[PDB]
Amino acid sequence: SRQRKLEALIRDPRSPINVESLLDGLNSLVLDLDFPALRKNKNIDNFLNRYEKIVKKIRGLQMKAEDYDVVKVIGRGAFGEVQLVRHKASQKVYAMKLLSKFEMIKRSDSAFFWEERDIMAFANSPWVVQLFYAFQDDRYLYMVMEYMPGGDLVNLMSNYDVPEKWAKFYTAEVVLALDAIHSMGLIHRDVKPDNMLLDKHGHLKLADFGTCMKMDETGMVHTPDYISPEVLKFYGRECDWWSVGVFLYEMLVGDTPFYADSLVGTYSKIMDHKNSLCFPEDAEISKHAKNLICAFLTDREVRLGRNGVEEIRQHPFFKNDQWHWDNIRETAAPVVPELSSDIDSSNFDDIEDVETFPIPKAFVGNQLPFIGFTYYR
Amino acid sequence: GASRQRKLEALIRDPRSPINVESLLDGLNSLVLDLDFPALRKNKNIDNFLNRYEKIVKKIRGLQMKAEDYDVVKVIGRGAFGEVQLVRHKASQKVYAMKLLSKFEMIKRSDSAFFWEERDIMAFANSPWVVQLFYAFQDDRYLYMVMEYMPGGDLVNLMSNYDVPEKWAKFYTAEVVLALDAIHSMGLIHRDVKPDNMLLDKHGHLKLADFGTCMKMDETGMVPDYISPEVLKSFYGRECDWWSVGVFLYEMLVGDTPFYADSLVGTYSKIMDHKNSLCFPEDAEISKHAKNLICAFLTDREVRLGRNGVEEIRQHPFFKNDQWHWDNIRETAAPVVPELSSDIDSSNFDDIVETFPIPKAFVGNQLPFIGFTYYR
Ligand SMILES: COc1cccc(CNC(=O)c2ccc3c(c2)OCc2cnccc2-3)c1
Ligand SMILES: COc1cccc(CNC(=O)c2ccc3c(c2)OCc2cnccc2-3)c1
Ligand SMILES: [Cl-]
Repeated sequence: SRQRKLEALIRDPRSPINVESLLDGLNSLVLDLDFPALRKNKNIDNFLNRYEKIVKKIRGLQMKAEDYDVVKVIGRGAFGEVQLVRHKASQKVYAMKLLSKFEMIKRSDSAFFWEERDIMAFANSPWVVQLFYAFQDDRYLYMVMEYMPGGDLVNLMSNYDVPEKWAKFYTAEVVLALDAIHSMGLIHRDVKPDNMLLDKHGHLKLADFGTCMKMDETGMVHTPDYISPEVLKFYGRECDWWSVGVFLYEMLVGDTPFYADSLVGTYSKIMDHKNSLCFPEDAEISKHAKNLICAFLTDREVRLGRNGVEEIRQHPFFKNDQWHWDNIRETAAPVVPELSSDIDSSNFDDIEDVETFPIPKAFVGNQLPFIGFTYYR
Repeated sequence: GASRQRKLEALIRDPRSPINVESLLDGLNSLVLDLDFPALRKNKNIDNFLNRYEKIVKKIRGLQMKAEDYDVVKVIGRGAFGEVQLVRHKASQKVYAMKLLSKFEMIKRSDSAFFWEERDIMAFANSPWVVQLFYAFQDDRYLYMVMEYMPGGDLVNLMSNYDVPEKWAKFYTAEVVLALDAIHSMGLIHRDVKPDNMLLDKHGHLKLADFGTCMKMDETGMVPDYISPEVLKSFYGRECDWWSVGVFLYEMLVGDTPFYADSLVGTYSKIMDHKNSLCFPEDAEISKHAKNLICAFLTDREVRLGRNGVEEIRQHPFFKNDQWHWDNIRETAAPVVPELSSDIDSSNFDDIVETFPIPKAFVGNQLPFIGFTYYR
């Protein structure tokens, strides 16, 4: 039936015409028309009068920023911040990412959040931070995610001298996490320890999917210290595997392989990786660890990971007496976080602390790029 | 928390709700229609939104009810903003009457709100006295209302083919009285009761149609040939519909309207002067009870029959008969039962476009029609 086919489209949570997206369309239409200049048009003024009471009722019922208490700012980004929040009714703690609609439109970057929201909402993977809710108001997009109290791998590296047994565990967990992202047809493009978070048990999850891109049928897609040579000079999955080599080097050596005083010096060192990569003589690194770093830090054509993840899995570096690839996330992590409460943000450094869209004379549609963002798990 | 999500889901499930799924799909369709113009697509916000919703909106347009699902058999009615066609649904092969309303003419002639009560009365009355609406759909040019076809025609047609005896006039007046009481009970005043809007079903029984003038009454009960004097001298009560019933009973029995004149102004002058202009011709075959009932309706609003409710009308001596009771009249044999040769026989009906300009900026011509779609 045509009515059955149409009702199936609205029930689908991945559908652009689900009830949440249809409510976004109505909310956005009201937001973009409720201006004194536009209200001079009888069509616009009468429509706003008809939908005024129901839209105000809907606004009070739907999820909003006022349903959460902001505890602390635990992160900052180009377009907003990440807050540690507590839901006022349920008393449950989450991490909430905010994205400024004004900054996203002004800096012509207003489409990256679709894949970010979808990866977190629909991955169903223990390696990806879960999104519970996605909602919005006139100024921001909000993403309510699981809070990772263990902090990131930048914080871990600065508080510990990482032994090779630990480095082996974290690299293996990054490998499985990137294999999960790659299996969903995506390339991360920003693999760095700042985006590798640890949960309450010390296990890894990836976060910040703002650079993720869906790869085409060929498996292709059209940060200075972690950027690969091919992006500096049309990239595939092995672009993410470069960053894993840089990460394993930073963990074992204590410094980045292509560190330099200037940004141009660092770029020059990455282009010259065939001669600029060298392990310090004091370095306490095994032959297998140097071999694995070197297999990742090569030109894209011969790089480890180009032919999937099976070649990475069988590398001799990963041989150990604690875990297997099928059970690594259910074994004891090297560092188990010592938390004093559900809002303990001691594994996060303190963050140091406004503009709106101009009132329009004619219809501009600033809310239109955000229709369909709302999602409730 | 979950109470908020329950309250919100109840609002969308409600078929009377302005935010039901049909209304939410109208909002998306209208937004796409009002933005898909080359001039507006210069704006990146508009162009990118239309690119995102292009495939899904085309899919929705093919699945949703459209004029192409019906075969037009004949035009059986005409009106200010459109026409009523006798149509056949292509898939089910079922016959309906479909009223069309031009969005362009309704906007141009600043009359774009009357259809809300009309659609609601027909969709939700659940009364044998009101024409039933099955579907309400719309495209870029028209609003459509798919209703049950009344093959018996209207009472204008009945009056021109028959010399109506008083026993028949009693039956049709009693059915109009019950039909009006049903509308009054729903909190509405018709304001245009006339035999053109009184239709007969396949069995010869009455149903009212054309609810374009209906208005919801306040807590106080307040809001040419058939209009009351108080309506002409312009707040109206339900007794302005009872005036129309007196005019109808007079036309049925006498053969002419009580305030007929060659011109519209002549008719208006006669209605204002009803105290002296109303007179029964000496050759009119009418009883004393029939004249008394017509006179009780054709008075000033203050003393008019039906002002204090329908009970006073029901107990009038004119309605005394040995054929029906008020509780069963619609289940007794009608005076004239239609003889139809097929499901598209329209023998009881006499035989019977400017578009919006392409805009340079957002005008929102589809906005007044959001929420019209309804599927029974
Ligand atoms: C482009 O505009 C922005 C705006 C705001 C932040 C970012 C980058 N930062 C992030 O995206 C980010 C950072 C930390 C977390 C996170 C995401 O989600 C999971 C999570 C759980 N527990 C603790 C922390 C996190 C980018
Ligand atoms: C103000 O713009 C318009 C536009 C079009 C028509 C009218 C007046 N006409 C009507 O509203 C109307 C309503 C229902 C029926 C009808 C006419 O005649 C035939 C018929 C047969 N079977 C069932 C129902 C009907 C007014
Ligand atoms: Cl009786």
